[PDB]
Amino acid sequence: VGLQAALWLSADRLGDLALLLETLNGSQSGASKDLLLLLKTWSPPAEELDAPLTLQDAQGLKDVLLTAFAYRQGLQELITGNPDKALSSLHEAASGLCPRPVLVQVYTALGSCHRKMGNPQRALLYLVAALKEGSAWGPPLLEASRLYQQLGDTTAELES
Amino acid sequence: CTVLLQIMERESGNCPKDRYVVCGRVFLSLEDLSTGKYLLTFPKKKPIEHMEDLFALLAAFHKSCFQITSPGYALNSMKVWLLEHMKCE
Repeated sequence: VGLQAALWLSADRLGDLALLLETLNGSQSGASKDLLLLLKTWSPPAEELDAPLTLQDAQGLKDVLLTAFAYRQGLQELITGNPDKALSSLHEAASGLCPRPVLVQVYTALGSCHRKMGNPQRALLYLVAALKEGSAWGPPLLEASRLYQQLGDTTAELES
Repeated sequence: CTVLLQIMERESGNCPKDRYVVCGRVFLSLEDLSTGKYLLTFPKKKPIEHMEDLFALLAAFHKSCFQITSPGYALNSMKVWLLEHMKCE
């Protein structure tokens, strides 16, 4: 199911994904059209006792699902212009498995959220954090250039 | 037994202030312990509600401190290991 849902999340079939996981849990959870509630509600059934080996296991997949889905929900809501729904899902990225390149991108994403809300000093927090933890400091310096443009700090913008 | 708390300052190299105090006296017997009353006997005394009994287990036990660094992840799995795998109150 984990693997099926990984295919449908790479190929943008989020309605059928929901339907599958609704069927998996009690279908009483039918109105819960949020995925990021169903994916948490979805319980892998065993500790995976002495069976054949595996390169991965139900939880080790579910924990990648929650973070990838929440990250994607966040970026869609940002570009679509709801940087009020974004912050919930972009903190749900960091509260669970988050390889550090996933966290750098979550932080640039929150810099964007706050700049669009009109809180440039909070955006600066998350972009400094992304600079520190990242070996990839393109997307933060770009967010900074856009921030100094928004304020007027043109010398700082051109330096960024 | 009687109980003697001794205190020595470290900053003053005169050894000036070697105060003490007698903090009291413990009576103990077999007629006490035969009626429980001071023991910790596990699982019956699960619900920990006299904090002396917590402080006794944080005394008696072999303590060991570990640093955990996850250097290419974030580390949140702990609370789950604690609450779900280890089934912590």
